[PDB]
Amino acid sequence: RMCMKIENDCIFEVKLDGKVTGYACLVGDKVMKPAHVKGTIDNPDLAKLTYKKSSKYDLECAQIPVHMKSDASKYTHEKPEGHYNWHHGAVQYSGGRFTIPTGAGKPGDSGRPIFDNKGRVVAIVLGGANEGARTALSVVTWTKDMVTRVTPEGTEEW
Amino acid sequence: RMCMKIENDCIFEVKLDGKVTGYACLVGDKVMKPAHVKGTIDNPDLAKLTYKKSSKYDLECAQIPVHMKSDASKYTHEKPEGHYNWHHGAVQYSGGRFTIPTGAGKPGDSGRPIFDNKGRVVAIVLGGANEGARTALSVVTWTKDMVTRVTPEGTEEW
Repeated sequence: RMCMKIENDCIFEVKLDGKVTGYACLVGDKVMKPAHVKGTIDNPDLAKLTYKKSSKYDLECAQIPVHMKSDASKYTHEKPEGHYNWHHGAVQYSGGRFTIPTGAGKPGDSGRPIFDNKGRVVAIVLGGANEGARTALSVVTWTKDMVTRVTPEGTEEW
Repeated sequence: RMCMKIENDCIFEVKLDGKVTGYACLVGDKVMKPAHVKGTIDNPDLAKLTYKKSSKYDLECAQIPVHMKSDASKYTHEKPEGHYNWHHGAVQYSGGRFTIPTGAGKPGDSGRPIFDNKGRVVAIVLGGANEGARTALSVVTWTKDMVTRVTPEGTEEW
């Protein structure tokens, strides 16, 4: 219930020719859009921004307008081992891996946050690789200072 | 009223200047749209198609995307004399003609499908001739093989 309201305020939708292709969540002061997500953001002001691209981290960012910084979601660098939250249910972070039940991620849908139990963004999801009953997630995540994209073998950009 | 399920799955709006011009319908494998109906389909998956066109039949068609074929309506070529289901009221077929109570046919509505008493699409309305209280409809229709167009004189086109 509670974290979904944070997601509903954080998320904005990327449309290609009018068709949903992914999302660009406002995190801190960054509009975190994955680079693989085709098309343009639906918000008329987020479409005005100029984005710093990255092929390595598969990520785009820009300073959000000063109007948006109240709506943008809180982040944290803290990723303790345990239980985390996501739109398609709940996530486990263990062994340094975000992991999810098989098929809970779907093509498109990229750019969803993962939240801690306080509703703070901890990662941006890029895809996942199935391993029996569980999939690991391809994820943008970050330390104190830097992004450190995680991307296991056999992953797909769902 | 059971045909309204099939009609509501078959119909897509055709939009111009921010308003409805008429309607397009999934009939068998083809999307049907009248050629006088200006604008574009609301559905991106249809609006991106390229359409084959005839000025004689006043018709534009394309094979619908394979996933949309689950929603497409069952066509039939058979037209017994009798009642037919439709959105603005019970159509009647008599003497080879489609006819309606005057007023049911409104500006636009072109592309609305007419259904037999089995829920099979049998005609694509285009316009109507004033016949007093019992207007008769200009209609695109098909035999077993090719399409054939019905157009009584004095049709107002809509």
